Amino acid sequence: LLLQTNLINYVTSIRPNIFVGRAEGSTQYGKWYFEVMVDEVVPFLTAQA
Amino acid sequence: RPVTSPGQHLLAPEDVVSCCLDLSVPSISFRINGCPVQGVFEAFNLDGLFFPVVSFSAGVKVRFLLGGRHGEFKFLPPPGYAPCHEAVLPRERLRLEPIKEYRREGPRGPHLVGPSRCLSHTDFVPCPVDTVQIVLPPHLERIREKLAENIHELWALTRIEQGWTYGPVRDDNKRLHPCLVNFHSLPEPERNYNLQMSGETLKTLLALGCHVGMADEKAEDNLKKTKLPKTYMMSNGYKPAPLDLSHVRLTPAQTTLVDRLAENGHNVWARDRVAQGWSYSAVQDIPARRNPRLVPYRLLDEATKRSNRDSLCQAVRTLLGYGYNIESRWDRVRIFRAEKSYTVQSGRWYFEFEAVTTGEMRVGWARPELRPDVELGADELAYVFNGHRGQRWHLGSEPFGRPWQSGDVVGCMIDLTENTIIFTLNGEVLMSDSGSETAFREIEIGDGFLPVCSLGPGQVGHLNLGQDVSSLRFFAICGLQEGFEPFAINMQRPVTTWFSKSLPQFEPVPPEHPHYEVARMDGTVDTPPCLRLAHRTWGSQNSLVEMLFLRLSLPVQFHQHFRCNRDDPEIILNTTTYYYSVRVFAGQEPSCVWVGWVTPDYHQHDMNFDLSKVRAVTVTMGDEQGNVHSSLKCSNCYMVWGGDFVHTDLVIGCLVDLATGLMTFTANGKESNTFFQVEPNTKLFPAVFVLPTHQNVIQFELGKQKNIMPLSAAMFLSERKNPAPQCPPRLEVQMLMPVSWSRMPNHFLQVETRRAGERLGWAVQCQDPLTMMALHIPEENRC
Amino acid sequence: GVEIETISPGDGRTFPKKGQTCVVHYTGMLQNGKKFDSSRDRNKPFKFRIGKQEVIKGFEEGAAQMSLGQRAKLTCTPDVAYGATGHPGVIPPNATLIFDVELLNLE
Repeated sequence: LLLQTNLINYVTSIRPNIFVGRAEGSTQYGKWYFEVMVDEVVPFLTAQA
Repeated sequence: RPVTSPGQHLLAPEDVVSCCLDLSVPSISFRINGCPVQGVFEAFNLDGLFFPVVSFSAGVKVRFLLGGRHGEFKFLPPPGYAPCHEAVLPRERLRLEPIKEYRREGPRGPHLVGPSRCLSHTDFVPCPVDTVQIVLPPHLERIREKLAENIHELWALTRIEQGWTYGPVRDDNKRLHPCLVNFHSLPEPERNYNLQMSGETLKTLLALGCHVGMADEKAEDNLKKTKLPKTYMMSNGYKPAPLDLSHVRLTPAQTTLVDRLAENGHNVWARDRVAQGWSYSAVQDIPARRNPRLVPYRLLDEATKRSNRDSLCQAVRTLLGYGYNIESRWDRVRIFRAEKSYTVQSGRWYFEFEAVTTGEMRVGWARPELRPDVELGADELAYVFNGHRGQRWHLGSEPFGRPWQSGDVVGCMIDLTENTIIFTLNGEVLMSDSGSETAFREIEIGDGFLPVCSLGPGQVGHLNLGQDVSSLRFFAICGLQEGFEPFAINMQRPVTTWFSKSLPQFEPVPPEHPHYEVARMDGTVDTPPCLRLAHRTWGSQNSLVEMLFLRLSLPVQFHQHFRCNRDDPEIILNTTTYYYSVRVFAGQEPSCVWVGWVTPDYHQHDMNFDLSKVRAVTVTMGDEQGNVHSSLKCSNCYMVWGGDFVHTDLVIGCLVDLATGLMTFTANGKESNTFFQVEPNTKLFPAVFVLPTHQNVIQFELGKQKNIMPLSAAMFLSERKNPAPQCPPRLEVQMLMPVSWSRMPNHFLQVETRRAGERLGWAVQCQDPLTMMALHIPEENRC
Repeated sequence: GVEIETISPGDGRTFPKKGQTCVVHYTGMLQNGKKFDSSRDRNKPFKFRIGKQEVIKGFEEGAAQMSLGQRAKLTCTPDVAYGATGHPGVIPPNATLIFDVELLNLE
């Protein structure tokens, strides 16, 4: 019933400018591949993971 | 959903994640450090374009590896898969950007940004006018021949300028070509191909609607040929002699005709290659049937568009030389306004707005009750100036001032003692047509006024409320001596701003809605409580007819753990099945009614809604070598179509068993074939999607069946063992509203994006933490 | 009983022995997702010694199986987490609990 309060972290998303899709008669390819390498992550910068 | 991988652990430094996207059968697969992860998404929608994305909080440092000249892949891609760097469009350069940002940093401060135009999956399909229709005009056959002859002369000239000479067998290295001969001396099949191509230029002109006909019968015998020097002579005696068309000038309609003839020709060639099986790619690969220019003409490089365009221009000029004459709706405007606590009811105030772009932007003053879904100035709640074309907007549009240019600053001044609003442009006071120095007069004080601005798609603007008096560029020039003060003078913190967020939300139906009325019917001896919806303006002029998304205010929550005419008291006291029904009145088309449940995360609001648009996805788990052991299906809308059950009311009933997660439906007492299965912790809201076609539309019936409890027993704890139906006031009908006001955060995360190198790829970095205190509403599961 | 789901691997050689004082950081949440306790908000590691019934049974059963530096999820059933009575005002009856536990130090 009562409203709940808590502290949360901000989250942001980043994307490259590459767009692929499928459609009838489209010229786009169907299979794509990419990799992401993680270099440094702090497990607990704040109280939240 | 937990997944099993060799050496499960959270993402740690030196980890490489490989993502594969296959569209032939919709699937997304992952690999971590070379080991496959036993879990795949499949059977998802294909209504848009897919892009890679990483979401992160503060304290991260990641690198994108895209292959090729960019981040080299650490592991070989699976066979048949192509690197993502090959998908870059010819007109665009690879870069890293945020997603639908409404704010960015600039030199002198924050810049507000409007909606961004995005491509669609249909933009990559070629659509030529090419139809089965054939012209074959007998009156254009002569000119077909003469056109082909001149096109050949021009082609040969272009080759010979580039060092080509005659030889009987083509040799690209020595630049020998057998077609450097008189047109009439070409092999018959080559002559015929040239004639076919000339004819198809003519037929495409006609398909584009051009009128092509002889106008000057003297023109042909007045034509002269270009006389080239002997250095253009081939060893076989052939020297090209194209027509001298220097006197020919395309009219505007003809220029347009050339621009149209080339785009269509390119699209027809593109679709022919697609039918032949080729596909678009930066890295040209003949054995792989990949071509860099295999794309529609809208998205092509200017160098080739201009090249192919010139051959068609010369074709049209040849004809002339021979004497022929040839003759969503809501995510568009983004409104920014100050907070209501800054309302001013007296004094003289000033602020500036700089137009980085020159598109659709409006700026002015608005009342606190401004509606987010109405364009500024369409009502009496705003006095705005539209700068794309000098106009003033208040309960309509009227000419005022002149259009602005890039970098122009508009100074908005309001005087509450004289009840006037003055707009200035670059320090010069704008002038009306009648000589009135004031845009608006006799404005009522009322609640007060607030600065407001609206931006169209792709528009950028800087709003300066004058917190720093030195930052103003024309305040001293015009405004200082008249007694005007900056709107935010003597203020410790920047003014908080609210923006119109286009995220659909469910809100209660207003009691005074002009079109929709909800009546609460009490339960009689033979009828249960009902909530009937009626259209109060059907049939009359100005009636509004559109898709209506309704839901009940309270959800039903499934149990945490699943098991392995007179009611029976023990069965009714031990049952976990609940029932509710919807009565569609006679006259309303069953084909326009959908009845079922929605999860709390439904924000679609589609004006052409169908059951095929419902989001769906299957999560499949397996062992190290397959052996599918779990295949769950996820969706946000579980409904049935009223058109599958076709002068009498239709009462569709819904049954949910909270102890098993099973949902079933009944049509007029007959069991339907459709059923659904849900997870233990699922919350479901009773929802109806309807297109009204009559005064009486629907009626929620909160009744019960034999040995089945009503909804109030599941919605209310105190009524868990009460079989008597109830309709407490808290239970009400909510409708889906498209737009709502949202508060802009005071601070934003600092993200650093840069190209770390050719082999290292593109690096993303974020360090500074930020935290906000979130208020969570339990029943709606949102904060 | 208690189920252990590892989230970050530990040393895997040094286990808690009888008499040692373990110092951990934990976050305790309900099964419905609602958070009810977290030592990180107080910015103070929680200290306890093994085998002296100083904490609920499931918590020490989970921590006994964890190695130095390991991060793991502990699931505790109602029959061991406060039983039928629960905790007045904080934990309702028959609540299955979830703990995010990291073993920071021993002695």
